[PDB]
This record gives sequence, structure tokens and C-alpha cells, in this order.
Amino acid sequence: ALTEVEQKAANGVFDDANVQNRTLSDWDGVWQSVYPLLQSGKLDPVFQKKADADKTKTFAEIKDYYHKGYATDIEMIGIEDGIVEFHRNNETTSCKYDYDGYKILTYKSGKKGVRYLFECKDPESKAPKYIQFSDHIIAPRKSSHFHIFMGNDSQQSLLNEMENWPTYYPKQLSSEEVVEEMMS
Ligand SMILES: [Zn+2]
Ligand SMILES: [Zn+2]
Ligand SMILES: [Zn+2]
Ligand SMILES: [Zn+2]
Ligand SMILES: [Zn+2]
Ligand SMILES: [Zn+2]
Ligand SMILES: [Zn+2]
Ligand SMILES: [Zn+2]
Repeated sequence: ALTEVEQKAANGVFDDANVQNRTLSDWDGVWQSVYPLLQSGKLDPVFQKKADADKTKTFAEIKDYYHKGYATDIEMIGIEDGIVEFHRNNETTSCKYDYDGYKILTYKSGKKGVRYLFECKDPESKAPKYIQFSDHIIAPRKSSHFHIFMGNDSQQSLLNEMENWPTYYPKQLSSEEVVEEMMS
């Protein structure tokens, strides 16, 4: 359902003038971490497809890359009415996040991506002070899945993080629906 501008942008190619602000509501819903899907072998067909289409890396090497990438103990994330809550160890934290703009990044490959920045200003909240969404979308559209970076140092410290990117899909998807979306 993507305009070809959207299409190329999801592949990391776009001009800075086409990036646009996004509200937190683009991420409304209940989301499952995909790390447990990795840890149970259910994402293995993704890693094997990528391994078979690339001469430089083996299945195990791709699997280890995404094991590092997806690792997190935030199992679920719920987003609604301006509030993000993070599920961890049978407890949640939550905050009403304020939008703080976006940041356009150029990866070492030459591909580009956009991070959408939010900040918690609730002295009562125990949620992360800074979060960043990144989901291969650069202008308003309901997200299909997202990477999130979370931290309590600064937004810049998050901008530096390129190895760990907890990734989330809608709760209702089965592991096979997740695998199918990932192979596209
Ligand atoms: Zn620019
Ligand atoms: Zn090797
Ligand atoms: Zn709730
Ligand atoms: Zn509502
Ligand atoms: Zn919970
Ligand atoms: Zn991605
Ligand atoms: Zn790190
Ligand atoms: Zn996708």
C-alpha cells in the first residue's frame, strides 16, 4: 500500500526534505518483542533465507547478529492516548511522552534512517527518560512494527546505539505472520 517514495524510503534512500513529523499515535497498539521468537527458533527461516542469499555470512552469523540486535527484557509495549507502558518481569512502567522531533541518520552503508524522539518529563514515572522509534517510515503512517531505543542518559547516547534495537510486532500476529512480514 506504499507510494514508491515510501518504498524507497523504507530501503534507506530519501531526501531530507521529504521527512515529516509523526505523532506518537502512529505507534498505538499492543506490541510483542520478537526476541522470544528468536530464542525458540521460530525466526530461523528468516536467518536462513538471508544466509542463503549472502555469500559472506553463515546462518549462525546472521542469527548471532539478530540475537544481539533483538535482545531485551521488555516483553510487551502498549501505546495509547499518549502513554507508552513497558512490560518487564510481570510489572509495567509508563509515561506520557513529549515529542522532541526527529533525527536523520546516515548509516555506514550509505543507507539512511529517521529516528523519532520522545522524552518523559514525569518526575513520578519510572519509565525510560528517552525513547526513539525507528520503523523504516519517514512521514505519517500507522506503523507495522518498530525498533525502539530506550535510555536514561541522553538522546545523543541513544543516537550512538547501533547494535541493540529491540523490535516489536502487533501482539495479535502469530509467529508465522511475523516471519512472513520479515521476509519482505
Ligand atoms: Zn538535512
Ligand atoms: Zn565467517
Ligand atoms: Zn494499560
Ligand atoms: Zn483512547
Ligand atoms: Zn505485563
Ligand atoms: Zn529495521
Ligand atoms: Zn549498547
Ligand atoms: Zn516491515
